[PDB]
Amino acid sequence: MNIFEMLRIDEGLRLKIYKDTEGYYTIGIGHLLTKSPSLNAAKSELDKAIGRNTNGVITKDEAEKLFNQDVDAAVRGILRNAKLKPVYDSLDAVRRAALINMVFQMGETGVAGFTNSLRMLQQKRWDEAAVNLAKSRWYNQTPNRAKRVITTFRTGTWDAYK
Ligand SMILES: [Cl-]
Ligand SMILES: [Cl-]
Ligand SMILES: [Kr]
Repeated sequence: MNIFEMLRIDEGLRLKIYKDTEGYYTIGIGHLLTKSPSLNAAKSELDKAIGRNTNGVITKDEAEKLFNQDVDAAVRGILRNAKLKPVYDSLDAVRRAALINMVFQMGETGVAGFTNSLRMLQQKRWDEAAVNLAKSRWYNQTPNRAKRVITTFRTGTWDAYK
């Protein structure tokens, strides 16, 4: 298991524009296209991201490409954020993947806001962090996925994913 396979399980793969859990237009492996209610706008952002007239549909390879770029960007976002980097550098490999997953889902900003959890993770107070992390909109809106990431931080193993 690794970050890619982990996110591929949590996000799935769809080759046609779809709406995510929040109703936003997305494609591929969780690649958000736009928060706008306009499908044309979505189609527009898609063609711009792929570089061709896709008509709302992409291939597997193109989806994989976007995903790679999105994972890369997520890590880079973490390393560039002053609230995040320190946590990330303090963690072991498995838990780092958990933090990247959260960022990929909710953005750097969103994650940087879990101040209290962040501190518990940094202190290696696993059970405590897990409990504070569950007290969130994130957990109540996508509880199965959230439980998987939370168990990951709690245990430091990939058991939630096997
Ligand atoms: Cl893009
Ligand atoms: Cl879920
Ligand atoms: Kr967090």
